[PDB]
Amino acid sequence: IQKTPQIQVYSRHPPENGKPNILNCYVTQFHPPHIEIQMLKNGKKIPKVEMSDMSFSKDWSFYILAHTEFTPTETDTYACRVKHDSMAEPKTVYWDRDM
Amino acid sequence: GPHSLRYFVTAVSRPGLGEPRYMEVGYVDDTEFVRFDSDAENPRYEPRARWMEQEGPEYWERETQKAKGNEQSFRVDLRTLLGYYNQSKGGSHTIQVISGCEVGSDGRLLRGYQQYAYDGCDYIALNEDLKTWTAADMAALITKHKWEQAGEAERLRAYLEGTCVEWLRRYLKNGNATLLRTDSPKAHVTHHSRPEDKVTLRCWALGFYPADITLTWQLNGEELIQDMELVETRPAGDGTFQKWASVVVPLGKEQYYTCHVYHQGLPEPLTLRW
Amino acid sequence: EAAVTQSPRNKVAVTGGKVTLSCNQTNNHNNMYWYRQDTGHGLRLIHYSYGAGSTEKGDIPDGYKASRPSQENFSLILELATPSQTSVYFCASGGGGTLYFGAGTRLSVLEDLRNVTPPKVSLFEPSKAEIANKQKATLVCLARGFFPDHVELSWWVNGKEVHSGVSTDPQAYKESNYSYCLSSRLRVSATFWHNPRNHFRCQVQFHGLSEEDKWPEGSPKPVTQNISAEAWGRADC
Amino acid sequence: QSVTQPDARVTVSEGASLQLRCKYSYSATPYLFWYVQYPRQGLQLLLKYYSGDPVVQGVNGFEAEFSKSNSSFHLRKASVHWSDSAVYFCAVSGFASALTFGSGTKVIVLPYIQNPEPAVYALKDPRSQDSTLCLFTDFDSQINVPKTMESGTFITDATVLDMKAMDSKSNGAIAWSNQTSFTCQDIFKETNATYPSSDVPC
Amino acid sequence: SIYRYYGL
Repeated sequence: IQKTPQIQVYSRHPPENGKPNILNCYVTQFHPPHIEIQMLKNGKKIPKVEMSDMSFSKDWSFYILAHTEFTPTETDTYACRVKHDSMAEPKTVYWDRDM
Repeated sequence: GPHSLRYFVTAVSRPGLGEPRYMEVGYVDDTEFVRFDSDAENPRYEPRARWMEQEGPEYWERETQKAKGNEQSFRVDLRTLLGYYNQSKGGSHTIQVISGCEVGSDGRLLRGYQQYAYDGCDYIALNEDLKTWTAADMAALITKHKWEQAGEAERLRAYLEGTCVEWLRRYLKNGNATLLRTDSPKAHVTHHSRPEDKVTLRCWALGFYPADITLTWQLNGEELIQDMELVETRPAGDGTFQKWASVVVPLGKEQYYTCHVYHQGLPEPLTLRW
Repeated sequence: EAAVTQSPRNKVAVTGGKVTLSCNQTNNHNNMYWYRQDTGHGLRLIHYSYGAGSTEKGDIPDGYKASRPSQENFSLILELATPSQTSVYFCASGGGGTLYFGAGTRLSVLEDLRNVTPPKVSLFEPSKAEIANKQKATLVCLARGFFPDHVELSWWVNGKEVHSGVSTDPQAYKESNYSYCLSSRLRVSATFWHNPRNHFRCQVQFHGLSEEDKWPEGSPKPVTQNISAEAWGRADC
Repeated sequence: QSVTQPDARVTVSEGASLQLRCKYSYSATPYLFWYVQYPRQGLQLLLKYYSGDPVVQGVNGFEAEFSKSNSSFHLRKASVHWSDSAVYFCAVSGFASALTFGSGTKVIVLPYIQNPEPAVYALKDPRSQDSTLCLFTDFDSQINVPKTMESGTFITDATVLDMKAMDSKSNGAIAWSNQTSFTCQDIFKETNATYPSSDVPC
Repeated sequence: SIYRYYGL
C-alpha cells in the first residue's frame, strides 16, 4: 500500500569546490508511485532539475533519480525535498557532502 | 552465464486525471533496454539501450501496437479489481507485473515467472511448475478459477518456455558487446573524527558497473559485520554506481583495520587499510 | 457446454432498419467478437471487447456499433441499415487465443419488404422403376418461390425426424431474381415405401417477418411458418 | 497479421491424403489456427500453434506443421473420409486478441461404390399433374453432371447421400424444366440409362 | 517481444 521512500543526497564525482559537478537524489522504496521531489540550493528551490524515468524493484517499490548540474562552494548548501501520501509531513534531506 | 529477460508492466488509475498511466519496460540482466509509456510525446515502444538500434521499424510498430493492446487490457483490469474488491472508484490504484524467464549457459530454462501486484501487493502468481496458480486473497481466487479455465497457464508457459527465450537469446546476440562489459571499482578510505576519542573510517567504492557488490571491514581477521553502516548501492549518473561501509574504531587502532572490496571486475578482491 | 449463444438466428428487414442481434455467454471469457462471413473474404472482424465497458473497433466498423454491458452479453447495433450489410454474423469469445464461435445469424437487408414469399413445398413420389431396379425408394422434395432465403428442411417419418438417407442441398439456388429453391432427398428400402402404415412428410422452416411488424393490404403476411408436403407409402399391384 | 489460403476449392478421392495450404506475413511468430466450417454450423476448432514444436497434433488425423522458413501452417491429413468434406479456415492472431482469417478452402471428398448403376428417372408431384422431375442417381463421382444454360431448367450439383446400409453412399443431381414438352433424356444429354416413366406392366 | 496478457 505504502512504503516510505528512502533518500540519499550526494554528488556523482568526488566533491571539490570550484569544479563543476552534478548532485543526485536517489529516492526509492516508495508506493503509491505518485511522489513529489524537489532539489534546492540554500533553501531556494533549484530550477533546472533533471529526472530519470520512474521504475521499480523486484519488491514492487519504485525508484527515481534526480540530478542537478552544479558547482560546490564550502559555504552554500543543498538538500532534497520529497512528498508522498504516506509520511504525514513532507520530507527534506540535506546533502551531507561526505556520504 | 545465466541471463534473463523480464518485463516490468505497470498501470495506475487516474480517477479524475484522465486515462491511467500504463508502462512496459523490459530488462536483459536487469538492464533496461526498451520501454513504452502511455504518457509520452506519442506513446510508442522506444529503444532505451543503444544496441536496440539494430532492430528495424517493423519491430517497433509491432511491440508498439502490442503495447496499445496490453494497455487497454489492464485499463479494464483496474475496474475488475475494484469489483472483486468492492472499491470506490474515487481513489487511485496500481497494477504491476513481472514477466520473464531465466536460461543457463546451455540454453536450458532455469526459471519462469509471472507476478501480479495490485497497489504494491502480491495479487496472483504462476508457480514454478509453470502450470498452477498461487492466489493471495478472495480476489485472486475469482481471478484464478477464471484465469486457469481459459487455458491461461498453457499459453503462458508457451511464451516462457519458448517465445521469451527465442528473444532473450536474440537480444543477447545483439547486445553482448554491452551487457556484460566490465567497470572496476575505485576504492579509498576516509577518516572522520568523533567524540570520546573514537573515529569512523568509511570505505568507498566508486565508478563501478555492474552494481551487485559486497564490501567489508575486518577485525584484522574476523567478520567485522555485527555493528557497521551500509548504504544501498547508488546510481552515479554515467552508468556506474557507488557504495560505502564503515564503523567506529578507537584512535591508534585505525591502521589495524582492513577493508575489503569484492567486484567481478576485480582481478582480485581489494584490500584497503588506513 | 463450452459454447456461445447468438440469437436472433435469422432476421430480415428493410433499409434504415435497426436491429439488435444479441449474444449470451456461459464461459467467463473476457474477450468477445463480431465477425462478418461473406464469400470472397471469409470471416472479417467488426467489433470486439475485453469485457464490461470495452468496445474497440475492428477492420470493418462503419455502419456498426458494438456494446459490452455485462461480461456475459455482447451485441451488435446497426442504427441505420443497408443491404450492403446483408450477411451471416457470429459473435465469438476467447479466453486467450482460443476463440469460440456461435451458431450464427442470417440478416438480409431488403429495400422492399412485401417482396418476400413463403415457400411452396411439394413431395414428389419415387420412380416405380427405381424400386424394381434397385429395391429402394427415393422421395425427392423440392421447394420453390420464397425470397428471404432463410429456410431449414427436415424429413419426418411417422412422427420422428430422420437424418439417415437424406441429402438436403447445401444452400438455396436462386430460382429467378426473387425466389429460390431447395431440393432435398430421402431414400428408404422398397420394403419400407410399400407399407401404407408409414407416413412421410417433407417440411420446410421459413423465417419470415415479425408479428410486431407491418404488413400492408389484405393478403396473408409472410411471417415465420413451416410448410410441409406429405406423401404416403403404397403397395405394388 | 496476415494470412493467405492459395486455393479456395480443393477436391480429392475419399481415403486419400490432404493438403490445405496456408501462408502468412508477420514480422514475428503470429499464432496459427485451423477451423472447419460444416453445413449449417459455426466454425469449429482443430488447431492452434502458439510456439515451440512446429508440428501440432489436432483432432482426427489433422495436424499442421509451422514453418518460419517459408511462413506456413499447412493443415494436412492422411486418409480424408467423407464426413470430413467442408470449408477450413486458417487463422492468425498477433497485435491483438482477434483472429484474422483467410478466404478459406473448400475441399471435397468423393466417396466410392464398388458397383455404380448410373440410372435416371422421372417422378411427379401427385398434387400437380404434369409436374416433371428428373433424378440422376448412383453414378461415378469422377463424372461432372452436365449443367444448364436455359431458364425454367436448373440442375442442383452432385450431392452425396448415405443410407443406414453398408455400401449405400448414393449420388444426387436434380434437374427440372418447364419447357412445354421436355423428356429427361434431352437434359441428361449424355449420361447412362434412362428407364421409362412407363410403369412396368402389373 | 513481451507477452500479451489476458484479463483478471
